[PDB]
Amino acid sequence: FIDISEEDQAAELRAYLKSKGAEISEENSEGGLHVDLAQIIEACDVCLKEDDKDVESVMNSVVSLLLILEPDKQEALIESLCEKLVKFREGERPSLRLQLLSNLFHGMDKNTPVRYTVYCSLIKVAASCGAIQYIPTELDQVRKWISDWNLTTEKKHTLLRLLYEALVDCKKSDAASKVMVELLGSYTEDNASQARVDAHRCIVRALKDPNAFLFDHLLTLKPVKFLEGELIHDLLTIFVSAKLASYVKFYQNNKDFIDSLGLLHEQNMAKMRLLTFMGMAVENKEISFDTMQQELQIGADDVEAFVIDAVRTKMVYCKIDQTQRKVVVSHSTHRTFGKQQWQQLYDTLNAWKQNLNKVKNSLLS
Amino acid sequence: FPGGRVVRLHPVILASIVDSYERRNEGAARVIGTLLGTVDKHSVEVTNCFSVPHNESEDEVAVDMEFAKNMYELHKKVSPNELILGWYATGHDITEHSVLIHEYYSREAPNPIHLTVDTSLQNGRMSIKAYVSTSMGVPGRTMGVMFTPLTVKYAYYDTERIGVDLIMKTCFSPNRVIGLSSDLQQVGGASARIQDALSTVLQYAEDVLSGKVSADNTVGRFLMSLVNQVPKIVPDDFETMLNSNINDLLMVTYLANLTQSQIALNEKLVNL
Amino acid sequence: MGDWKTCHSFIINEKMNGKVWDLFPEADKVRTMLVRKIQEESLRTYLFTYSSVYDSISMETLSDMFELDLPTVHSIISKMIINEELMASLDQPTQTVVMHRTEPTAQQNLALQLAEKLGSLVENNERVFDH
Amino acid sequence: KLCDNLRMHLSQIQRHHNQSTAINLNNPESQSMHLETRLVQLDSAISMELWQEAFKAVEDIHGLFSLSKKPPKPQLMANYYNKVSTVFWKSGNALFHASTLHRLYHLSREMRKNLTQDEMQRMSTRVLLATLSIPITPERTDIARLLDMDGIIVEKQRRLATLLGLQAPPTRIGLINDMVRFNVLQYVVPEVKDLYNWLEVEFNPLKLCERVTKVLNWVREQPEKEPELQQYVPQLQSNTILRLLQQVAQIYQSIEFSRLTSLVPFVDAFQLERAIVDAARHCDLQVRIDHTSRTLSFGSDLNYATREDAPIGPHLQSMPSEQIRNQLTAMSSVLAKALEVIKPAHILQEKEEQHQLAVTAYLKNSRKEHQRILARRQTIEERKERLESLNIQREKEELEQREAELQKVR
Amino acid sequence: GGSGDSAVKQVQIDGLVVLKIIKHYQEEGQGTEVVQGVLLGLVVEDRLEITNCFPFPQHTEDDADFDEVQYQMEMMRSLRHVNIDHLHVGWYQSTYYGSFVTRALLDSQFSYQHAIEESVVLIYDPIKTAQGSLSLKAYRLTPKLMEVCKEKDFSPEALKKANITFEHMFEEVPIVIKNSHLINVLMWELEKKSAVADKHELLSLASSNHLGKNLQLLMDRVDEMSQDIVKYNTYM
Repeated sequence: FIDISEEDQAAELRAYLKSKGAEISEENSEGGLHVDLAQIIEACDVCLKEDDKDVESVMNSVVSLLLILEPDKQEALIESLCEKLVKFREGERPSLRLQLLSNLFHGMDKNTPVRYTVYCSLIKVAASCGAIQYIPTELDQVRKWISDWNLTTEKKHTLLRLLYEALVDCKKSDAASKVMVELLGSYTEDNASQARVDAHRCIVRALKDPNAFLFDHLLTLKPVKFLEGELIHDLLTIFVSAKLASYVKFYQNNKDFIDSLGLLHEQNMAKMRLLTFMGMAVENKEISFDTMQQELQIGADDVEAFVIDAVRTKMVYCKIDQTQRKVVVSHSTHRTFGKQQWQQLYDTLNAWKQNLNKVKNSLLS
Repeated sequence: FPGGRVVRLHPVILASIVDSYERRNEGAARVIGTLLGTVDKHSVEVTNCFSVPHNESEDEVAVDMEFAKNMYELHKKVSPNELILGWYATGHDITEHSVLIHEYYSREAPNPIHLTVDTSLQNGRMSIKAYVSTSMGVPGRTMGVMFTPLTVKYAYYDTERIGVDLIMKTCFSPNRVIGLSSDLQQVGGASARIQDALSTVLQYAEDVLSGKVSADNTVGRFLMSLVNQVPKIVPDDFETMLNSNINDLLMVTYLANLTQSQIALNEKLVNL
Repeated sequence: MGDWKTCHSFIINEKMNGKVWDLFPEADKVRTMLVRKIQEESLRTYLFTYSSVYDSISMETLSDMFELDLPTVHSIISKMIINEELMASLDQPTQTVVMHRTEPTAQQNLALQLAEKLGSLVENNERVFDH
Repeated sequence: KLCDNLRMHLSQIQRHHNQSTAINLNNPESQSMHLETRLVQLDSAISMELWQEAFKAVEDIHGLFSLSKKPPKPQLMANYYNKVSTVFWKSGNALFHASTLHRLYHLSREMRKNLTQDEMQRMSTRVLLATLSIPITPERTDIARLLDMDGIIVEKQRRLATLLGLQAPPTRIGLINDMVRFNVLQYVVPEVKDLYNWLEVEFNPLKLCERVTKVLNWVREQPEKEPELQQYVPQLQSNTILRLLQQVAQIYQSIEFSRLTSLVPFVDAFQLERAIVDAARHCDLQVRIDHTSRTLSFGSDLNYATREDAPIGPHLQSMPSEQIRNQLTAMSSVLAKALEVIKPAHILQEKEEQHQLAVTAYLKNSRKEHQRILARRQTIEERKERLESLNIQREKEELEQREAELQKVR
Repeated sequence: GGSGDSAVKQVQIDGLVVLKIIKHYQEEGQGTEVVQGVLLGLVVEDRLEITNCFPFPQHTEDDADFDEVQYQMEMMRSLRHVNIDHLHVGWYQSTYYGSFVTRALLDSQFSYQHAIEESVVLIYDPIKTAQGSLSLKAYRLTPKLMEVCKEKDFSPEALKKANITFEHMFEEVPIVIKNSHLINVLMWELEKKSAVADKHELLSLASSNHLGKNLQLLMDRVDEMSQDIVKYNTYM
């Protein structure tokens, strides 16, 4: 590799760079020069012809990155040479190309293949190192502009079905689902038939991962209002067992994916955190010690055991007493209207509070 | 993964830019300097800088790197934390003259961490644009570069960010240092007000047709994140502790008013 | 530390190591005299140091803890209440000491009344010498 | 005589009649005199004096190692002089042991790199020797010494740690985290690693002494696991309870102490409940133990000034509840009321996009000020370089003016 | 308007000065009274507008030994290269106390003000004064004391100087009041955080909610005060 602070004239310059690369890159290095400047063909001679024995060429391919964007059609040719990156199965110097381009600098995230081709690349190029960095780079653009052509977002959803597991993760996986199902739920893949298998995956996401607290992230904004609850889905499989807290309530709700998963140990997690919360939010933020013995169908210090799990959950959060007042405020399991009514209570309660009290404040201010 | 991805800053960098840009050394638009800081394995921690007298022109680039050693001589004497990470200049981005400012910094040659201070009249134009140079091969002329973009963030000492937010309110309108805790109460009532102004409309959001979607079980939790702090749930022995803690710290305030006098009663008798 | 037992390791064995205990024929009594002088008084430093949060103090536990019988303990705890003048309710039929000192942040109010009372004295002494 | 020898070490060097250390002359003179210090100290000696004869030996000969191009094998002896002292500073001063056991391990870990020690059973067991004893620094018991100026003592606790090269004496938890962040915690023979991972992370107020005591008794198996370690166990089991009691104090507000007798399976009960107070009497947590029926409440908040914290900094993990102090309720009205204001709102988003433009009006004025300071303060940049710099020189010239005026009427 | 006694104006410290102070805030010297620099201003309308100031690095490992003047001679060279000359119109510290006038530093303040009477001496206060009012104290020393010079002396020139009765505190000037248009781009950094990269503004609001919850914001100050009250009063 040599300079690109030369005359520009970069295709003739990259031709002098392709002569250093592969011999098949070299035969169409200067053979691309006799015909034209050739912003496609000589520019495809990096895109077609391989990084010869190693990916040490990438300095010249960063030139071949930006040469097929501004003088030529950008995402037509950059869709090639990024599948060469996955094909060598290396993730460092391929990522040097993908970092230089990624979006909105050196090539203008349109209408998004500029993210997407680089986004599809570095998901396949890097397993869980560079593939993470484009997710907030998506998400900071998601709340500004998701790809309005939904198929790129569906292709991103295809990746958010892939990077759901192309990341070797469980909650970044679920975060990749929470980039997916958020954009699934609001506006992409509607296509309710596509929203079948996504909500079928959300049944997996709620019982393989029991961290919906029961169905509460699926009752927070819109996995229940878009992904239909009792449809072909039967997404309310989890939510029927989310309040009833015994084996028969799980096992008969257990379809043969869940009845063969199996659901036997997230049960008493779920039996806990509902009877914790629906003990707590009902009986009422100070519940008795022998009540949870009757709630959780257990003995004395096992109630004392599960409160430690429940305070570490921070669904309930205060100091506990040994003989009464077991589970307490910070309310993480779903209180669908009762916390909304409490939202309707507290915004009335704060209105009487802070307005009276800022007057008490501005007296001493 | 290739190293240069993110630069973390403070406005003390933007202080040292703009104080050397708004006393200016006659550098009407181009005020150029040398950033100093450290890196961490993918990230860059720039925490202070200073402007060397530069002159970037066609095709003159003046970099008094000996003074950028001498400023580094002074700053390493002051603060042993920072290393010369590059050169900062004002707007705008990639130039063939920066290729010269590469070379004066490539005389030193640590990793190329640039800071272009986009002197723009806009909002989306970022006031500090950071770049690492890619390809970055170049055994041929000076330094042929493409700038991989670097994102600018603020993560360093936090009461400086309490300080600069007071400075940004001093930027807004001073806001001198007189009332601060009493003024915090009105700020505490101001954040209280938009909370009530939003979430009662979030009551109204679902009450009109179909709002309070991202507020059903988030703002119900966002208010729960407050009421776990204040008020405690509603215990009356808590208030009895509180009214004791009224009468505790008021008695502390009472004896502070007593020691207000008795300090003077030794002071003013010996000044008859 | 308020532990009586730990003093006995540091004194009795070491004065036998240095033969200092080995000097009297009465020294077994003198040790046994100083057994209780360690037991009764480290019970006080047990009460003196842990004083703000002790608001109910046993007499059944302290008779078992510091190995001290009740007519000593009644001679301890009454003189812990009477002679030290600690605000302390006592029910010797119930064998219960109830103290409630109130307060440790107002100990700084005591620490400032340590300061400002000196303020009034030398202010008065400023006029005492000068007149 | 050891003071005499140290002087007839020093004054003989202070002769400097053809004598150096770098020929390894004074480095065995060290090795003799260091032994002369360290043996009598351990055997039977006053500790205040001969350890200064050791510390003045170790410090000067650290400079003589610095003179003689640091020899790592007398530094391995200095490591052993530390390793001697790690026994002694578990006998004499834990903050020195905070210095020396951290100096024990890394100066050995240097020799794991320098000498390439193939002691993969021992080095995996000297690291657990380096983890467990290293944090345990309880509350001081010295009430007179606080009146007798503790800051002089901690200075000497600092100063002879500056001698060893670990200048500030490190704490309980952050000194563990030195050994944790360094990858030798991975290299622990994994029972202690698990014994740590009960004591550190799996943090359950009723279910902690049940899982450590099995592994505490594991490392009580003495004959090969470094008999330093077996004295480190009950003082770790002492630090187990202080790790435990606050975790009981900050999930539970009133444990039943008759249950807490059973729910804490400590070896003793009377020395347990005494060490319960021996925490709380020295202000480590809130207990009500001399209730006559043997209960033990904690309270929330009700004592929340210093005594719950041991003494201002906790030893447990963040299971504590929301407590309230000075300007909580004001600053919770600042953030947790603005917690709905920045992200989910549009009410700030319409106000601060306005402010995004309200600055941009001033920023359009700022470019007018980018030319106005260019117009004004450039002229100030030259004039304040000259005119007001003469006014400092006026204060230097008027001083010369008053001198000649005073030299006229005398 | 902002004059004191016949030579001195108030100080006007814009925020771009302030940030370089809080680069060396209460660090590189935490329990060590770093004289954090000399206030290099300029004499303009009613106000000593500080332009840039340089933190003086005393030999700070656990103490403070006076370092090179060649530092100060090169910082005045570094500042003359790009900005205003060394018009030191004060000196400033913070430095580990709430509102204290250090007697030996007051003597360093006295001969400073005998040399340049146009001087106020800044005592910065971060949140270690528990916030807390008057976080910026540009305390100058009494010109009636600058009259009877030198200095305050112990048995002679103490009856003589206090029958004149020079004041003991005098003229803590109001410091920052105005948009001085050095403001310009840190105002423009405020609108961006305001704007959609607003993660850094709430973190400073997050610094409120935890400053009040668990710190002895009153008690640890008062315990340092009750320390300072029971000692310094009885010695007088």
